[PDB]
Amino acid sequence: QEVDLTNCDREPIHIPGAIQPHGVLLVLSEPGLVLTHASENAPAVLGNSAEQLLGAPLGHFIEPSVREPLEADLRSARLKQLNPLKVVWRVDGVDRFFDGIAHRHQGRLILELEPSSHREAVPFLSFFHAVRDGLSRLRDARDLQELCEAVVQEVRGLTGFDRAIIYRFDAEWNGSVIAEARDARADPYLGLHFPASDIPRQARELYQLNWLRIIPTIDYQPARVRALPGHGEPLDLSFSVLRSVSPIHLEYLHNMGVQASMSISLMKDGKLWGLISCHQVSGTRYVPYEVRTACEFLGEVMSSLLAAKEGNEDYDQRIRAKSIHAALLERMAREVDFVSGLASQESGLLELVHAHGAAIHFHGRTTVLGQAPSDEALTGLIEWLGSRTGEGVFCTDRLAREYPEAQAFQEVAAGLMAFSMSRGRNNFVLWFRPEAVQTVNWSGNPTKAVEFDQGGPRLHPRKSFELWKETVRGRCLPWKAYEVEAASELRRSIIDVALQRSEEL
Amino acid sequence: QEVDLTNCDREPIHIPGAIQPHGVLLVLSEPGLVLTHASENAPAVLGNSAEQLLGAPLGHFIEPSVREPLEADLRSARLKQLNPLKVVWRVDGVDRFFDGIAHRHQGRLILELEPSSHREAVPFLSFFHAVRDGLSRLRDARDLQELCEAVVQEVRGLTGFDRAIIYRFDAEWNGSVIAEARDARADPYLGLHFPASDIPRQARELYQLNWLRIIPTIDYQPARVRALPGHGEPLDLSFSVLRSVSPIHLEYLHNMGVQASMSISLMKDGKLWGLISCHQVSGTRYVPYEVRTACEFLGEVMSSLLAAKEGNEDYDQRIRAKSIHAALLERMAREVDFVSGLASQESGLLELVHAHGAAIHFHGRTTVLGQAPSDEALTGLIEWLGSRTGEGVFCTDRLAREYPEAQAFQEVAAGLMAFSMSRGRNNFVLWFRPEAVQTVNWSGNPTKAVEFDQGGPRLHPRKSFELWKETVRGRCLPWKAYEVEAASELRRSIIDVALQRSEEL
Ligand SMILES: */C=C/C1=C(C)C(=O)N/C1=C\c1[nH]c(Cc2[nH]c(/C=C3\NC(=O)C(C=C)=C3C)c(C)c2CCC(=O)O)c(CCC(=O)O)c1C
Ligand SMILES: */C=C/C1=C(C)C(=O)N/C1=C\c1[nH]c(Cc2[nH]c(/C=C3\NC(=O)C(C=C)=C3C)c(C)c2CCC(=O)O)c(CCC(=O)O)c1C
Repeated sequence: QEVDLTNCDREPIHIPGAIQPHGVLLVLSEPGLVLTHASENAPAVLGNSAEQLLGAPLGHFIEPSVREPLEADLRSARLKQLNPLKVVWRVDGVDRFFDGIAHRHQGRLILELEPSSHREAVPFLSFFHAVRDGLSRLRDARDLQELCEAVVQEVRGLTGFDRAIIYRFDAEWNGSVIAEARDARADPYLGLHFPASDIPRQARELYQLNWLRIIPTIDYQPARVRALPGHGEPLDLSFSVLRSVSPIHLEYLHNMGVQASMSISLMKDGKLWGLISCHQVSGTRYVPYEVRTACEFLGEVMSSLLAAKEGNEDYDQRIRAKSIHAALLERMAREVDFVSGLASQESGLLELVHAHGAAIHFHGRTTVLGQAPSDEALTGLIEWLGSRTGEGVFCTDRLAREYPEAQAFQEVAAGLMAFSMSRGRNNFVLWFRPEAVQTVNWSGNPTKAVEFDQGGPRLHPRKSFELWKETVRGRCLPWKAYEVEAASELRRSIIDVALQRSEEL
Repeated sequence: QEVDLTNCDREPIHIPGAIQPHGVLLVLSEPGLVLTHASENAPAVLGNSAEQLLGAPLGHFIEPSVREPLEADLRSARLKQLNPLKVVWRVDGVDRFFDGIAHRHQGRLILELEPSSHREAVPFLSFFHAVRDGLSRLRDARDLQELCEAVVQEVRGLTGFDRAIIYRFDAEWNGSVIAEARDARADPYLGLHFPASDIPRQARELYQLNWLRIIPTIDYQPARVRALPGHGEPLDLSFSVLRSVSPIHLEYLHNMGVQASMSISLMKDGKLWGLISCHQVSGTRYVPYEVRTACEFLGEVMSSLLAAKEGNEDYDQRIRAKSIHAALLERMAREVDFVSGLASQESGLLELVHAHGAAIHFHGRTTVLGQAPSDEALTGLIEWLGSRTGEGVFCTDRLAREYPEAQAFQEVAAGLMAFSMSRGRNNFVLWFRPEAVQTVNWSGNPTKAVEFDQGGPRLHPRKSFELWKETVRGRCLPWKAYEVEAASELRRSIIDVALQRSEEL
């Protein structure tokens, strides 16, 4: 299987067929630039019913002097750079001014107008210091905490959001507010863990594609998108600025007491690393696209810089383990029975991967070594490995997640790292580890992270986001990066001296 | 001792006591205030002569509303996130505006003032957009050829230089132009190679620490950094931006017919990996600090991607290899004599590293697969001890370097990929490659450059930079690092079946 979706992961956030009403979404034909769809809030904002617009060339509605550069651009395929377009819409004799945001996706050409007349507006002065200084600050960050610390201060500053945090995912996609800047109005979340389920899978993948979103108000009545016939196929809105969002997330922000929000994907290695996340606790926030893409730009600068600073590292040990490996290989090098010459090095063996126990099943015939008793349970643990995969270095910090019968044992208070000495898969090498107790602070009860309706099958978000002390058990400490290099390394040398043994008949 | 300094690794280019004069170098006491050094070209740039300037405190000549934030700024511990400084100079009744570039080095505070051109909204918005878009273009580079191409186009875009190239060092600290964007009317340096003696060691070392230098004109007059008595210790000007470059280099640049110069260090692994080099072939090039460090920032991001994008090189042959190797992994199952399992798909085994000969020496008996040396291949097969495998893959394109008897057969094997199968080192796979004649475009006879004055004991650069072919004998076509990879992978996979086979009989 492997994944293994829950109820939340089954929603299609991408094709709601409705948008946020504060500005208009059109799709143009190519090469006609003819309005094929138009969202029904068109009069409200533009001056025309959808009726009037469906099936006209676009140049009909544009003030004749700015017709040329706009067409010339829309037809460019260098588009995402050209944004934001200047659009002037002329009803009767009156001119309205919008920012055009255009993109092509799944064969359509979408254009979204946001009013740039009646504005929030950002004094260029501090727009200038944010992207000019901001860049310099980030680049001068000494460690991972200073980078985070700078990016939330700069973004907040440029946007005047009440709260703006850094949320960092973990290996199961649980969250964690590892940096924060705010105005004493908002309750500090620095520290709180959130469940994986707050940002479900169909979201998280969308967000790896579209690195920026903004909800200026949770209170709107979505605008349906009209078409003219032939195109009742639900239009794909993955890259719409104005796409309407899942209403249980509107309800979630409502249970969180935030009135507008905005976030930005952080990427390390083209998988979602974290989020910059911004809340207005009270009052809508209509942030102009320029200031959006300025903030978006500052996440891309952090993203492109995480690998440097989060490489504050630990390259020692690594040199230590590289030197424990040198000794062990030497022992086996020299006994004619290396299994018995490996476990004769209980220290170097235990200390290669930082384990508190270890085991060697070889031609029979278990020999245990450190502090991990099992024995009558170790037999279950072994043959369990041989069955369906366990090749190469298995590795888990919660052996009840895979082998649910380890909860019965010491648990990952004997945590596993293992592999087979050969491909025939009959001789293994194990590794066990104590428990990491660790009381963890949640935002609300995790186990009631989803509440249900009447009477109804319908999912609502939780109500309390108050702190909630959980003590997590089975999980041990993580198997760090190098610790799993030195397993395959030791695997590769167990194979060499074994190969040289038999070459010696 | 490693390096090994010819005649140029002496001249202390870091204490010339003179500056490129288009700006003013200052040295301020601390706590704040009061100047002890002043470049003599003070009055050209700034009104006042360096004798009115010497001894007085800075804020005396600064417009008053500007004077507190500035001395609050020149104290801050970390001024690198501050540059450029808003310095407003009030000579007579007029204000003149300068970029201030601040830095502390060897207990001394330096302030160099370039002239500033006042930042306006519309042109900044385009500058921001271009750093923002050139940045993603680096991120999205598939391979190193792409990553480089991006860099020089973007740097050029932002700067208006005639040429930007990417200059890569080899093992001897020689050079080669490996990517190039340029206005076409100026001569094309792509492909060229330059002797290790245009950038002597103390210059490479200096650029290892300071990553950006700009010579906006090569014909200029070095304003001397004058001072106050008691403060005559030579001025450590390494982290200066005005620091007058060493004179022989300026002859290098006139003689190269280049009028303005800019360069940026790239780092891979803390060693100096290459540069991004920039040239104005007719005209000057004064590039404001902001635009300047925004290219250095692209230089950081470039270096931080060297290793990833390069591993993705040949991302079509890698597939092939993976596929041929898949093929050999299994034809070594149908036959219990896995050796002939390789020798059947010898058309394979040879295309796996694009070798035209091979040799398998297994249990004392050897078999030969392509054009190979005489059956006294018992040569290299015995020849090795230090390096030699140990394990794993050994690899050359000058076998008659390490193992001189190969001069005999260097027309059927002047290169050699070989590894040893067992820790015993009785078993080897060997791959051969013939001598390839190979022609190497230098930039005018590289045996020169090491040139003297009259000859008086002064140093002088070359004179003709014209395409000087070298013809490199005794070598084979270089081994692609994905070929060594394929050979490494193959070796470990032969070991797994040499184990599995013996173990199970
Ligand atoms: C059954 C599913 C859901 C439950 C239960 C729930 O509580 N939310 C569910 C679905 C859901 N969430 C989102 C989008 C989303 N979620 C978050 C979560 C957080 N915001 C924060 O500030 C913090 C902690 C500091 C967390 C953990 C965010 C940021 C987002 C992005 C939207 C935004 O920034 O406003 C979706 C997708 C909505 C969409 O249309 O894209 C869904 C279905
Ligand atoms: C006797 C020593 C020298 C000889 C001979 C010579 O030719 N130069 C010598 C000394 C020297 N050079 C530099 C600075 C420098 N040199 C280069 C070389 C190149 N620029 C190019 O475009 C290419 C190829 C196309 C080459 C090979 C560079 C790039 C630099 C860096 C400065 C810059 O780019 O403008 C120094 C140090 C000068 C200083 O004062 O900082 C010295 C001592």
